[PDB]
Amino acid sequence: KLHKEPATLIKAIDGDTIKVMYKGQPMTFRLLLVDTPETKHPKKGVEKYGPEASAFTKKMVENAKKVEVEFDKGQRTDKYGRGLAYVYADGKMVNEALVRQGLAKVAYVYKPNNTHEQHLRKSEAQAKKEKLNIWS
Repeated sequence: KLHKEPATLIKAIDGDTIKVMYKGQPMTFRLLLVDTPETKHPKKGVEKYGPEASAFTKKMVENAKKVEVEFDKGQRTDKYGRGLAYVYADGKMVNEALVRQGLAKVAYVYKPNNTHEQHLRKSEAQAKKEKLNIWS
């Protein structure tokens, strides 16, 4: 069973990446299962809806009373030292909010870090149907 652990927001970095204090140490977290358009894309730089996805993640985490992180069943860090987690702001999953708003696509998925995959897929299908943002 996954469980939520508290974290304290330091800085929102991009639509898909936030820096937090976790267990008394600053740590970067990459949001599991979502791909946002980036403003800090390695080759490309600033993509369309990049600034909007970024502002959405920022406002959601900055205005929250409680930020929590939830690790999945598999690897907890990627090759860059980033935590891989579902992030919650006052009980609402940020990863899902992004997908629901048409500001992220569901990523290519890596077993066993796929626990909320079907939940996210359902939100993406609704955003497609409503033709939001990325899907407009």
